[PDB]
Order: sequence, then structure tokens, then C-alpha cells
Amino acid sequence: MTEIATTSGARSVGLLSVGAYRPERVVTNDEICQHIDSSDEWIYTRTGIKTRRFAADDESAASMATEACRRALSNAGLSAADIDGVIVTTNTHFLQTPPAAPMVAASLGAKGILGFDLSAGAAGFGYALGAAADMIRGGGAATMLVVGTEKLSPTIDMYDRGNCFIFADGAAAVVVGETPFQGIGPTVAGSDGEQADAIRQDIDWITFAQNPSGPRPFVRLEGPAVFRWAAFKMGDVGRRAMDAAGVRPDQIDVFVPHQANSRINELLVKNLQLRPDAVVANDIEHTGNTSAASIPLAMAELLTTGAAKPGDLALLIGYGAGLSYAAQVVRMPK
Amino acid sequence: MTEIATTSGARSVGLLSVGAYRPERVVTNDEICQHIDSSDEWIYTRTGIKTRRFAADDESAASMATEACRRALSNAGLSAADIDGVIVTTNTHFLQTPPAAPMVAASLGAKGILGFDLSAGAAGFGYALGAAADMIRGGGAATMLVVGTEKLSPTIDMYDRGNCFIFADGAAAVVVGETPFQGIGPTVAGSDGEQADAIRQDIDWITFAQNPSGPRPFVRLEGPAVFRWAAFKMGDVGRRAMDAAGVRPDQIDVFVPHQANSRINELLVKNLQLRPDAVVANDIEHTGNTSAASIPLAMAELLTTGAAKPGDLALLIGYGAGLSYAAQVVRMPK
Ligand SMILES: [Cl-]
Ligand SMILES: [Cl-]
Ligand SMILES: [Cl-]
Ligand SMILES: [Cl-]
Repeated sequence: MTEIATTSGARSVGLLSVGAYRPERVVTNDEICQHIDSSDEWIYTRTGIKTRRFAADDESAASMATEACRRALSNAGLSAADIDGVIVTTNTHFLQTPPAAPMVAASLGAKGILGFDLSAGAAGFGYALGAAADMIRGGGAATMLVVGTEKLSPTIDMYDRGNCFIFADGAAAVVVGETPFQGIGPTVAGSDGEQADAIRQDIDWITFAQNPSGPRPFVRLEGPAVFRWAAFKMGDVGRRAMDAAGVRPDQIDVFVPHQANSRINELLVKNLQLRPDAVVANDIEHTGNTSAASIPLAMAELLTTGAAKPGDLALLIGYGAGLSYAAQVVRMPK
Repeated sequence: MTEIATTSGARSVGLLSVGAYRPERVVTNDEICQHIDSSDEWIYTRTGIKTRRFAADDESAASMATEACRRALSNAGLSAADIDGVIVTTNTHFLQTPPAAPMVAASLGAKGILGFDLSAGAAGFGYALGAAADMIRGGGAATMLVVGTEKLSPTIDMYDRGNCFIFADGAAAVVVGETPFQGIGPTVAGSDGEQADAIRQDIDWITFAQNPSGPRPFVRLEGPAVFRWAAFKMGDVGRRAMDAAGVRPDQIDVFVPHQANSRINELLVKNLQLRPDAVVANDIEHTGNTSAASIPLAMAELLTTGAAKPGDLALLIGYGAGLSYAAQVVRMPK
């Protein structure tokens, strides 16, 4: 008889670049406060958000992903031909099928490359990044695109005084490939499925399709439940990720938690025992909560301002719907 | 520069078991023929389908996935405590969020384990299995559940003369873990995003939500286009998968293509130059096309009839929406 072959690729993998796409339209707190009894002062104090970007009607999660990938490729000095696969992570691709990944690949001029869509709420980026790293190390690919993208705005109920000022749109991609030294730490992930209702679409699409003249679905957020969970549990997740990467808290240069709420993230900083001079992502102020796109958007922001430098040691922690979390230590890209 | 650590897992990974859930309700060709001009004879001759199963109204992709996982765990002699992660592959989770994986995990009594949803049409199982193997070999997990699940019945237009008799419901799960010998070969995958319309939801959920007085969304299949692509291209994909696994066509005991159409799979059998006595999955006769669930359901069927034996060398080829494909050689589970 015979034995199935065992193969592998390059074990040392890193981020070669990040590229970001932020839709043109700025929406201020004042504009949001047209339909709720609140204020700019209240929203900012409670969430850290001042403005956010909304995509145009002719844009989609897929279209924004493609643009982010184009920019990541340019920032890496690479072309579509250099990519072996693409993982699209999103929760706002509004078709059951086909998946966005093949269309994104085709738009980039690499229609034939492997790829799929990964959905895990905000934790989607960490899972997709870990999955790309795993695939590359295993020899299934040499270089990959991982893109987080969300068009959340069409799912927002603008009268919902719990979340209409939270969610927003955008996309950001990383090129993942072989590096001289290890650039992506082990994935630390998990969930709490018992709190699946905390971030949800309230009416499923089929129930809706069978009663379309009735209420339509919107995203709902049980804010305090998520706040409590994230603020209390993500510190341990961070410690596990640093432990797995073999780094001490005081070695982290840059902290990039999912941009859910500034107060949650501030509490995490105070729990994580980072250096006083550690750089902390605050992209939320002008980006809001872009779920799956949040972390790569925040990474791009930090590099843009120069607050983060290429090579900086970064701790990434994604947390959100499903109650799903995913974290890893990485070295900052270009 | 601070160095980043790397974990390592098992070298030899395989399918420990499969578990299958087939919904109670049997739907005959004639019962489908009620809103179209066709016959049982025609459907069977053209597609290889005699009956299919429909899930009840109180069932979902997620609920079926859970039951399939329960059975897979039983068939492996394992409990939920033995599982480190779960990947749900589906294209019919009818909520943008939360993802199904955490709720499946919670239902099984392992609310905390890592997991995510992966969408790639019919190729989803191959991608998820590949990702599970990659994660385990990478040391991110030791044992995983990979479950393909589909509730397509509510997306069927009974007046669609091209596909109303094609799609169906069901779920099947595999336990993936360390094995004495190599059980999962290298992943071979790719797509054709230029043919993204071939299998699609015709109207996106948001456009639909904004126009309730218009048509509702249904799944559409450009049958001939998919037939052509699969019949002409999947042979090469199979040969690539066998080559990567270091096995010859004449060493394959079992061929498990996606159950899209019996005549496509018959053509593939001939093209692949397999042994005269090689066994070809034909679960489609009483299952129809269950997209992501199709391959593991077919595997379970072959094991049920005894056509496949545990340990048998099997070629898997998933082909479907997005135009996505994923293939690998595996050893059959229990
Ligand atoms: Cl604290
Ligand atoms: Cl989220
Ligand atoms: Cl069969
Ligand atoms: Cl499909």
C-alpha cells in the first residue's frame, strides 16, 4: 500500500504590509443625534467616538475589501500575481452565496487563487490571520491576503439609542508571507456561545423573507453585557497571547484591541501591565466600531501617524459577536 | 528585536469519525413537480436524484450542525471536553451575526472553545478540513470538529425549472485529530470569480429589505455553466490533489465528489482514471445537493453501506458557489 505525503512550507511568517480603505462620507455625532435624544458630549464620553465613516450606496463589503487589498499590495511592493490565496473576513456580505473571496480575487486580477469567507464577528481578523499563518506554514500557500471588511451602516437602526452611534464602515488588509524571523505569534482564541444574543441580527433573513411587509432586521447590541465580558475577560486573553508568543507584557510596544468602545480598551490597558509608554490604538475616535475591519484599520492608523513603527511588537485582541475572541502578538508591518 | 515563539502540533492528522444528520421529511420528485412542468423520470435521469430531505421549520443550519457533531463525537468515542475548536461551514446561516460556531459549541456543552464560520459554497468542507489540519499541525488545537451544514430548502423557488429539485437540507461532521498515520493530504484549492453569478442569491438582503413590495431573494443556479466547469476542470484538480498526497489514481479506493449532479460525477470518475472497482459516492439519490454538507454526508453514506471501510484511501473534490473548489486525499473515518 501507500502513505499520504507529509509537507510543509516556511515556518517563519509575518505581516509584509497593511492597506486601509476608509469610505469618503464622514458622519458626526451631531448628525446621529438627529434621530436620538443624545449629544456629541454624551456619545464621546461613553464610547470615545467623535465621527465615523459610512460607505456609499454603490459600495459593498466586497468592493471595500478589494480596494484595501490593492493598497496593501502597493504598500508591500507586490502585485496580485504574488498572492496565493485570500481570506475575506466580514459579517456584512449580504448574500448567502456566492462568497466574496473569489470575486475580490477576480477584481484584483487573480481570479484563480484559493480563498474563502470567514465570519466570527470582530474576532474574525484574528482567526483569519491565524488561519493564513497556519496555511502558509503548512505549505498550502506562500503569500496570502487577509482582509477585514464591514458595511455595517445598512444594518443600523438609526433610532436605536443603544448602538446607532457605535457601528461604522471600512476595510483593511494585510499581506502575510515569509519573513526572516517569526512575525505572527500563536493564536489564542475561544468563545462564549451562551451570550450569543449580546450582538445579533434580531430577525433572521428567512423569517423576514416570509413576512417582508412586517418588521425588518437590524443589528442589536446588549452593550453592558459585552462591556462587562470584554473588560473582565480580555486581559487574561492578552496574557495568554503574550505567554504563547514568549513575550513579557513590558515588551509590547503597541496594543491594538478591537475598537469596540474606548472605555473598554482603557480598562484593558490598566489590566494588562503594559509599559507606561506603550502605544494604544485609538482609531475608534474617527472610525467607530467596524467589527472585523477594526484591528487592521487601527494598525494602519498607527503606522500612518508614526505612533507605531515597522518591527514594533504588537498585541492584537479581537472580541465581539458570537461572543468570539481571537488574539496574537505580531510584528508591525509596512 | 524581541523574538516571537512558535508552537508545534501533530504531524499525522486524520478523520477520527463522521456523524450524519438527515432531516426526517423525505421529499419525492413528484412532490417537487407541483409548480413546474417535469417528471420523476426526467429529474432522476438528468440529476440522479430520486428523493431529498427537508428540515422542519423549527430547525436551522446551526441545530442540524449540533446534532451531526453529537453523532460524530459518539462515533469517535469522545465527549465535547475532548474538542479544542469547531469550524462550521455553511452558506445558509440566515443571520449576519452572531456566527453559528459559538452557539454550536455551547449547545454541545463546550461554550468556551474556539471556532468560526467558513463560507465557500460546496468547497467549504475541503477548506474547513484543510484549515483544521493546518491549525492542529501548527499546535493551535489538538482535536477539532469540522461540520458542513445546509438548510437550503427555504431559499428554493418552487417555480424555478432549473433548480427546485436540486437543493436540499442536512449536516455532517468529522472529528479531526492525531492519528498513527497521515490521514489528511495537502489542500488543493482555487476559484473562478469571473463566474460568480453561476450559483447565487439573486437579490441581496439589503436591497430586498428596502423593497419589500418587489421580489424576494431565492437561490439561482446556472446549471449548464456549473456542469461544464465541473466536468471539464475538476479532473485536473483531483490529479493535483493526488499528486500532492503522493498517491496514484489506481490507489484510490473511494471517490467522494460534491454531490452536485450524478452525471457530472460519473464523468469525473472516468476522467480520473480510477480503478474499475473504485467506489464512487452517490448519496445524491436520496440527499440531493446539500452544498457544504454534501461531502461528509456522502462519506457517512459510503461507510453505512460498507462501500467504504475505515482507513480507505479517499479523494475528496468540492466544487460550487463563487466558483470555488477545494480537494484533498484523506483516509476514511469511523
Ligand atoms: Cl484591573
Ligand atoms: Cl462584533
Ligand atoms: Cl452511495
Ligand atoms: Cl455551492
